[PDB]
Amino acid sequence: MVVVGLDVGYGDTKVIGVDGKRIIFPSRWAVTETESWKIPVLSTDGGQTKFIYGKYASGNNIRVPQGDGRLASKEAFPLIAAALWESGIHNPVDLVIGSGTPLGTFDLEVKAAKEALENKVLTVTGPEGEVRQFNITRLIMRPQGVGAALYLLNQGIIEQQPGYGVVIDVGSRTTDVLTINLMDMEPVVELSFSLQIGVGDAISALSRKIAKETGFVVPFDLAQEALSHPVMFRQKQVGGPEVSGPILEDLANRIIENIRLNLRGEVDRVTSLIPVGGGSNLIGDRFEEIAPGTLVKIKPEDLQFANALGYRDAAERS
Repeated sequence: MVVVGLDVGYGDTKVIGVDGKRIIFPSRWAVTETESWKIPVLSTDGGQTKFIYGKYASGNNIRVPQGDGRLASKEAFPLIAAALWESGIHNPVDLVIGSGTPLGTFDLEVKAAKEALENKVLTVTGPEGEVRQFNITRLIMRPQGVGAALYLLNQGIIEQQPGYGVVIDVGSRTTDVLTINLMDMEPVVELSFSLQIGVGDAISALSRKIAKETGFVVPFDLAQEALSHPVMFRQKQVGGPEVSGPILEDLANRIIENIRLNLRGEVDRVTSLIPVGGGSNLIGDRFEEIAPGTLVKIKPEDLQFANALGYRDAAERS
């Protein structure tokens, strides 16, 4: 009855709610033993266990997903609860959730997700002891990358034709490459794959470089900032584009080389190259060299949300 799009990324969790409102928050949570409920405290078991999530999850013992689209995992469950809480959708609300997961283990993760989530009543307790209840009636799933391609098609940004779309999703830990046949919008399994490299490799490389030069061990979140602009750490300015530039080009070069090897001659069928994910803000333009003239640049208002918008579209059309 209420349809929502949900995308639980390794990095960030995105929600498409009612009337096109969007939510995004960091895929992070931490258990709290406070008796308390700006900083919401939630529980899915009536207070036996409580947690804080998003930008407030702090300290030690922060929990994060093992990867993108791991909706059946223990690490994902508090984030799913938090997503539904943040949506503000309220009543026991009957939901259809449109979501997705990487193609390589699509059938396995879809089966697990349905078992974990479908026909379950989720009861979330929050501030002031308020309870919100959600009846998950149906979970509709599409491969990561297909969500984005379907959204772009619906928006008129790409068009069905002979040839392939290649969606390159640069995340923190992995790069998910989904090749789609534009004749029917179906994935080409032989040309779709997951590279174990992402922005975190650039962040680690910049951290090592800072440490080698200054002795400082910069926190991860600060090093990520230092990719785009110089930062202060222990009363010294470190990083920024002069330093991050060559490391980011190296990341791009490795992805491009691996895509070329995997696509081989089929690159000649590529008519649209579609960089998505957080990493594409940093290096997306570089992917044009795989197939000059085919680059589709997603509006910034949409890069982090493109899959979630497609997932929601697919559930609606159910």
